[PDB]
Amino acid sequence: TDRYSFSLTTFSPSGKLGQIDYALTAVKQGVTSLGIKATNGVVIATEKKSSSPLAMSETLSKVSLLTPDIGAVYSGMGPDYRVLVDKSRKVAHTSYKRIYGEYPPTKLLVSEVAKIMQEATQSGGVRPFGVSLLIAGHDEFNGFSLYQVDPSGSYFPWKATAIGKGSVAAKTFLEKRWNDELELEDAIHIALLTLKESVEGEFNGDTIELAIIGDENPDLLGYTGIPTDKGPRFRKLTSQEINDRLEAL
Amino acid sequence: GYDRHITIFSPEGRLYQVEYAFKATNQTNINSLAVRGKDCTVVISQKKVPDKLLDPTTVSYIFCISRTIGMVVNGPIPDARNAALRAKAEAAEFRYKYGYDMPCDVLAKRMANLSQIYTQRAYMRPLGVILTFVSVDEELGPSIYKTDPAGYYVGYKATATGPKQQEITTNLENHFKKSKIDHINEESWEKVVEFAITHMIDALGTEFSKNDLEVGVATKDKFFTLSAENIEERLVAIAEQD
Amino acid sequence: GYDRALSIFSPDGHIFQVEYALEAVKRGTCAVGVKGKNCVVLGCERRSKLQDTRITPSKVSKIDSHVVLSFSGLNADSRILIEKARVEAQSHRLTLEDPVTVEYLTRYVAGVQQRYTQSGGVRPFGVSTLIAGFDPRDDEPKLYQTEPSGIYSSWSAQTIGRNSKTVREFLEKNYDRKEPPATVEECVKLTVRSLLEVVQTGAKNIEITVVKPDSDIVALSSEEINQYVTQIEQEKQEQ
Amino acid sequence: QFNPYGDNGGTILGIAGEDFAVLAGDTRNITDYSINSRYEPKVFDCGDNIVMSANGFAADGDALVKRFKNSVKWYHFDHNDKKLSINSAARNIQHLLYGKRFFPYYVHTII
Amino acid sequence: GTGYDLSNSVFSPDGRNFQVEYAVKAVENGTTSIGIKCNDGVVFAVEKLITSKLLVPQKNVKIQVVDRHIGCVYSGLIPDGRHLVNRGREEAASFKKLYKTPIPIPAFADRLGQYVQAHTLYNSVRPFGVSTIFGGVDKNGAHLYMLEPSGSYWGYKGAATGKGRQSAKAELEKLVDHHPEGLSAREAVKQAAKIIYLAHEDNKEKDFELEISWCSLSETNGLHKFVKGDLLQEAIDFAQKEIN
Amino acid sequence: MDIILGIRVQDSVILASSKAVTRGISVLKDSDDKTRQLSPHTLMSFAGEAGDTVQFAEYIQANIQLYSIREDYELSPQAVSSFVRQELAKSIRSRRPYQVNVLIGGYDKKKNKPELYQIDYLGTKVELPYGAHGYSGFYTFSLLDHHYRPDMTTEEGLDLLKLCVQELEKRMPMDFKGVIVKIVDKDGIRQVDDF
Amino acid sequence: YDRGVSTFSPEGRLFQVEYSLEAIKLGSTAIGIATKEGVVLGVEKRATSPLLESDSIEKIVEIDRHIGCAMSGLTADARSMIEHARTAAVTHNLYYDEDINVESLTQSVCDLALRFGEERLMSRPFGVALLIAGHDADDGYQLFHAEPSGTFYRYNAKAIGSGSEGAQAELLNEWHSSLTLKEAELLVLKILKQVMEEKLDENNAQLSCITKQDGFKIYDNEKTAELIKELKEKEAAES
Amino acid sequence: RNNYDGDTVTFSPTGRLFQVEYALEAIKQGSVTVGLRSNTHAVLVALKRNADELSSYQKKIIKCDEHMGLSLAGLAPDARVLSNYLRQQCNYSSLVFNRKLAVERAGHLLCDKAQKNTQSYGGRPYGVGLLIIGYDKSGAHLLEFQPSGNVTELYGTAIGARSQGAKTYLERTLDTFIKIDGNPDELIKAGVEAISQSLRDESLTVDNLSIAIVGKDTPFTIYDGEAVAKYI
Amino acid sequence: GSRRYDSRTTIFSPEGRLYQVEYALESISHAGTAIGIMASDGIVLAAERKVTSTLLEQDTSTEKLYKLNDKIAVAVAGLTADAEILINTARIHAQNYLKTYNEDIPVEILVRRLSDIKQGYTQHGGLRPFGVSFIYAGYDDRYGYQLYTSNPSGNYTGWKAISVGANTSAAQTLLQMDYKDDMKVDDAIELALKTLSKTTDSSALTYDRLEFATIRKGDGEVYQKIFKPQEIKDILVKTGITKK
Repeated sequence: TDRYSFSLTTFSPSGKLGQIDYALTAVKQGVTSLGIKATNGVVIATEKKSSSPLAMSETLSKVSLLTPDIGAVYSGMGPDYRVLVDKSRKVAHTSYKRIYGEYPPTKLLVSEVAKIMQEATQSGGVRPFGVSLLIAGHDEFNGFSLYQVDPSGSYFPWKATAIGKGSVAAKTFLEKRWNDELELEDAIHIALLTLKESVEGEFNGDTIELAIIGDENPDLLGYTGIPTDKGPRFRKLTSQEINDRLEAL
Repeated sequence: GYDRHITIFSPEGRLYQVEYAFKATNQTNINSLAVRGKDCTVVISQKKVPDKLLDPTTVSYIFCISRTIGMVVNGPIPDARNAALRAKAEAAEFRYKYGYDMPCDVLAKRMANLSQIYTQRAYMRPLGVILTFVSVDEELGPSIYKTDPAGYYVGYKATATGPKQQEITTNLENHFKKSKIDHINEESWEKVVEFAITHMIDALGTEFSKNDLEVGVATKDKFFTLSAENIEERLVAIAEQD
Repeated sequence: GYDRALSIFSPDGHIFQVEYALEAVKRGTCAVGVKGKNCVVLGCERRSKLQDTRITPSKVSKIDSHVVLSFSGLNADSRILIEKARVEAQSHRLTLEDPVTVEYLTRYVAGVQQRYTQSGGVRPFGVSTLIAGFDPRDDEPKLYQTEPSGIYSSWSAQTIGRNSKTVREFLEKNYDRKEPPATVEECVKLTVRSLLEVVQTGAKNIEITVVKPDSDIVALSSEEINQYVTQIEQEKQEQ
Repeated sequence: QFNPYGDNGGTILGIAGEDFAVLAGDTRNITDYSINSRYEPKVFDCGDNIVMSANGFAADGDALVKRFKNSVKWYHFDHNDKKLSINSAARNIQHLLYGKRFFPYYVHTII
Repeated sequence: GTGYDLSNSVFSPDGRNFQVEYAVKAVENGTTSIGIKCNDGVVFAVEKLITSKLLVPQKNVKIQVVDRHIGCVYSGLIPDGRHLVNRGREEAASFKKLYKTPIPIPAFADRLGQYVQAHTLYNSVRPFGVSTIFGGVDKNGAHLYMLEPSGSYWGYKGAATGKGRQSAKAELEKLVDHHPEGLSAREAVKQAAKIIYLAHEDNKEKDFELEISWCSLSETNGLHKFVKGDLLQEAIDFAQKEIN
Repeated sequence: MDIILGIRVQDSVILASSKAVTRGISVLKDSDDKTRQLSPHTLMSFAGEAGDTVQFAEYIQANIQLYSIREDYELSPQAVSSFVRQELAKSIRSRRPYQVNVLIGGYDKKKNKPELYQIDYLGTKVELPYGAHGYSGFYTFSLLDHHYRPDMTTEEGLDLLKLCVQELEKRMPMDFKGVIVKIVDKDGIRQVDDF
Repeated sequence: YDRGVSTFSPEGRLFQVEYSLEAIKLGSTAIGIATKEGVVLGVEKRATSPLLESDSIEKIVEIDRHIGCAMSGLTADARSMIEHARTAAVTHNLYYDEDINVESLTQSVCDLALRFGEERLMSRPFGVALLIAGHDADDGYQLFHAEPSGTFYRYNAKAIGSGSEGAQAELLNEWHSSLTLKEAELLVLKILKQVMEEKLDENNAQLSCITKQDGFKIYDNEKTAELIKELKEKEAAES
Repeated sequence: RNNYDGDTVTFSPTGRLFQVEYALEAIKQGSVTVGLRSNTHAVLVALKRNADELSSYQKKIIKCDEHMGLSLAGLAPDARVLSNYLRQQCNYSSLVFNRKLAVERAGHLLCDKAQKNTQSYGGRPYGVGLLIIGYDKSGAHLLEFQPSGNVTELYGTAIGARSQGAKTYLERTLDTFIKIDGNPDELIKAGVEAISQSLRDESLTVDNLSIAIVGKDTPFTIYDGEAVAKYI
Repeated sequence: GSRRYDSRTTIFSPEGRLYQVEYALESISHAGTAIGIMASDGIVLAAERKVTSTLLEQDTSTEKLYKLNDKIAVAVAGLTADAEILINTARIHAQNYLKTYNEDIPVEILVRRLSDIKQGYTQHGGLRPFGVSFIYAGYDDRYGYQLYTSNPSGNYTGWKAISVGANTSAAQTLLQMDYKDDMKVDDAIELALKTLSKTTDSSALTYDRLEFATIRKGDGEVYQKIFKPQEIKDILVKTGITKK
């Protein structure tokens, strides 16, 4: 019987929530993942650290499409991120598409994921999620946006930010290199330059996972006939494209 | 001190129960490797029958989940049988609801999500087992996918699990660096079984009889387990090899 | 789901949660009730600035047109008790075609608190209550006190909250059972004196509500309480 | 459509005397125009010097008699083998019957 | 850290569940019970301690039956054994209701194993304090299984648990080595009587009553039946001769 | 066969309810008061199935009084009519719907305005200068359409209601044993003694 | 909080049961004497202040017209027990058209005492002991002591509460089988005056009787004062 | 030991269940009751214990059906719960199958009822021990039930304080009382002597002795008060 | 079992306080300071952002001031996620009241509903309380303009000028110093800005580190304006705290 009907996250006498801070500590020890918002798209990149080289690198996707216009990356505990991505994909339909006929905007999906995580930090017999999420999305009425979601259930909009081990150092780079006139290719280049310092092993398209929320891809719709339905804005960059952009650094 | 009894975060941001379940996976002191061929997948596991009163035919850590998916477990046999029953039920439910056989990676992801649930829920303990599913997916070819008590799941060109896992892993890495391919370029599955057994002999440095190994072979739309006589015939063919 | 026994017995025969709720009552604002010959008066302390007295809730709350309830302790639990009492008063009006008696309402609130002391997964109420009023067709005043333990008792005059021992002793020394305060003015004066014995801040932190038969409940404005405090301070000049 | 009830005929009769009572019943059980049994008693001794007969639908009557005998048994269990007075048995049978007020026993009862 | 043995289903830093091992300790303190898988069936035997001669002999049966073909004996907390037997009876009833055929011995073994393993999964439930030797005859022949408090079960040529488990196991190993061809049903019954008499030496303070049952295709038509009457006395005499 | 009429006359609302309660071929009562005072400035007359009427009326009354006690504030007649309409619109799709029709007359002190709402058992609410429930409407509405003036006085409203009751007593095939008449204005609710 | 509420002691006892008994020991005194002319129940109205109206101290309640009850200890916990007893009595009257036996009523009340733990039960056992007096046609006049342990005894006379121990001693010395009703009343009054910390008057002591003729009746202050005066006269006429 | 007596869900390092043992100790501190049987009858003798001279003597023997009854030693409410369960099971057997519940099956069902509490978190073991006598198609039966769940069929036994003396008395008198067939009074007097063998500074009175008899052509009957005088 | 890990969040202290309530208050004491002021013709809410950085998008950012309906807003101090949960429940309750009575819900009713939710979380269920303090600024046709405050304990009080979060003592002192009853909305804006600039922990009070909102009457209806970063910068350079 599930007799753990009490909160496992409680306020300490100092006011801190122990499990929240410990999940944040687990996040800080995760691999660095960053995101940069440009004027014509957003970029999210991370290091695809593989344990054994016998492992299939494609079967370790750290960036996951939530909606055709909204993707997400993480830093922290992989499995928590995976179950959160599943819950997010499900709530994007059960709470918006099946009610309004359209996919949710970035802020609403981010708020739903934050609500899930907050429930995970207060419900009975559950630990908080050990992940921080970077969600990059585009909707028609709010344009492009990038959000950070913490285990505490709080989310913040960012022009650019990194999370993980060397995130602080990476953030400094972004603070020195970000401007409100950036292009999507310039944002990808800055993301590559920022991730180059956060990694120590090989720095190629097989060790980096990068995705973009940019223009619509009508070639990725799978069907042609409805001119109103454009293509998906989320696109994961292939290893060949990553290497082609790395050769010009 | 209670942070090391239930699946909650320690001050260092770790889950000690998950690490102790990982430790318990090696309680059986049995190693197992898995490799992919041109059109098949072979798993080899150690068969240790310490008691003379035991029925050797019942001592098994390989399970036929479906007609296409097999699973070898590293860990105690109670949790092994629990995971095996759950995987068989999930495969049956998948085939019923979606009208096609459950893919290997999908079953691995389902079991890994259940493991993540056990990792985030405090009412139940993580299963101290590491599950290696193998199949010949109709869209992916030979496939090996492993899941661990932490909720992680990933595919492999080849893999190993057990106390001597690092040695077998390094041996397979060296062979694949030499061959410069991601599988075993052999047409027949018997030669792939022979290769796997041979490389396990090389890694562990100990010889095996027909009653010391368990072999599971997955080909297109059929997973089976070799008998002692087929294992012995493969061992004879390995002894003939120079 | 959560059903852990929070209120249990101690080796010395004590229910520590009920005693701690009584302690929380001891930290609450002061609240006194005095019975007259034809009226009841409830006085309350408004602690210590920049507070909007227009919209802030008063300690004295109307349960029904004829019965009122003041409290001492955690206001948040007092709100729940007041709402349950009002709902039960309306239900009793609906089913019995007769407004609740003061004793019935007091017993209902006391039973709710006793349930909270005996139920699993719940803590007792950190609220002690003073219920005052007149029966639907009776001119005799009724003043009852209820505790977090669930005990309810009638009182000719009784105070609860911080420094309630001093006010209770002052009342024991100044309240005569042979002759209760005849007029409403005498009862209000006794109440405000008993309060000023502890508040020591003035009429700004004193609330007075007088209930009279046939549903005549009047809350005195700051001007009436100021009149009372000035009268008693002028009577205090004697030495 | 399935009819849950049936008619089993029979007739019972109770007469109270000065220091005695008599409850009689025909031992004929029938269904439509056939004889089910030529000897099937329907007046039963329920203990505590109380005889009972529920005539009509034989299944409902048997169920009622069994429930009342179990009731007197548990009355002895829960009250130190106190004798069931005839008025107490009558009210207990009223409650047993009204328990199925919307699915009644198709029987006429006499104790 | 410490205190890992205070709650069930708590992994210790060495990868162990100490509550299961404590249940195993509780099992080891119980009487001796053995099982022998022969060519055409299986035989179960158990020792019953006669603490006083006020106990009615031939009563207080310890060997239980599941369905009409499964025999189960257990060492440890007898009530936990009865609980496990009731669970297995429910499983066999559902299996027969759904799949018509009587439940196979491996299926029953896996059902009981899943039940015990689930009982070692939560801190709100206590592990079973019994080790169960069960078996019987199905469409695939004779089967004998032993199931531990951990939920771990295996198929055995011979099984034994209790105080005299060591001696009984040694004797069973002798029976396995000396007779590779296999024992018959009545021969296995007599040998089980002998093994129980030899295992009683670890609890010589009290006297014991031997209880034997068997499920064999040739002698009992595949049904589990208690060895009673002449055969019981024959096995007792064989054991008393093997002693002195 | 219940007479529930109401008329709004500039300064007040006048509600008339038949006095007859008949079960079968027997007039059990000839002095029944088919109204419930929801608030000092809001009255509600009701008509419908036996039992459902009084149950619904007293339930709504208890809820309105509970709100008034909790908030120390009298709900506007519009909010009360909305609450009653919500309850009646939940009733129809319940297990046993309340077969009650209500006429709510109230003087809004905020707007200093008289208001009359008509709601049926289905939850159809309408704000009307004059309203009627049942077959009585078939005789009164057109009559009111000819004689009603928005600038009428409470006494003129009483005369108009007298005319309506006379027409009903003439042409209706049932003896409703007269009407009880009540006036709701800024000074509260009062009852006309002889009508 | 380190053990469960349903946890046995190494001596073979329930911790919460013994703790509730210790709690009852701190409660007011309740004495009962069963004779052949009726059963007498006397309790002490322990007043914590002269302002408390002693009329509202209801520690003697009526279960049914032929069964009365006295409570000692946490008297708030006894409200649910008394309600259950009254409903059980009237429900037995409804099902069987007769009066429920006193032993049956006591057993039905005791069936709730051990219904606690962590189907949602109570969190703790009761903190109140009961003396249930009654008359039935089977066993005549009966007096039962009911503990929160679910166990109940029958007593020819029984004292519970503060100072009950020594009181029981006196109850052993002065009770005989041929004792009468008035003798039982005087004995209860004497033992109550002995075990009280105040001067025994009609305002700190309450009496009640169960007789076959008039049922259960609680004595008004007039009869109590008369009996107290008679007891004083009797005790003054000794050596 | 210290950290292993918190509940029934915790095993000791030696494999013990200390809460079950504490229930057993609760039984050992209960008043003594003896039971015996022959081939035709079965007797339960009960030493009812009082608090003082004004108290009653708590009844220790409970009837479950016209052919089966039990005597208790320990917690009275737990004995009432188990006796109610046994009455319900006998009633279910008689109603659904027109079959008197055997004594062995009743013992098995009480074993299951007791085991269901010694393994789930929350609750406690039963604090009573039972001696169940019965007469069924197999003859006379006496069962001893402990809260551990173990129910044992015996010719005679005794439970409660100082019960070892009565147990040794029945051990010595087995060959005598097992042959008391056709005469229930001699079996009752043997049981009374047995319960007297366990009276340290105590004596049997007409208010403290309880007798129960069931056998061939003898429904389960309880004798209290004057009825036991003939056996004192 | 599981009671070993239960912290018992809803229990009293020997002094008569709730541990988790006091600790949540201590937590809120580290949150960004929020200030509400009720002038003669409006209400003003101002708050400081704790999460402040150059790369933080402040346009689409909302972490201190939220809308409940068209006439009520809330300033939050504490856990933003718990605040958003309570704000969602409050919006749903306001729309329920609107559907039921076809009138806008009064401010005190919504405040009492939310405070009762926060109280019930501290009495049963065994869950941690919401580490959130709320400043409610609203208008209705019964009490006019209203400023309320609620804490995790479930208590709510009405104010003329109040502050929650960090440095509440100095902020309340400054407010009591510089508050007057007859002041207008612009004077209240000035007072809130001065109090935030004098009680802040940062170097200077900049536009990108504040959220601002005003509920006023300017038509005949009340307008609720959440200030944009440019409007905050303009009001800052107007009051003199910054220059351009």
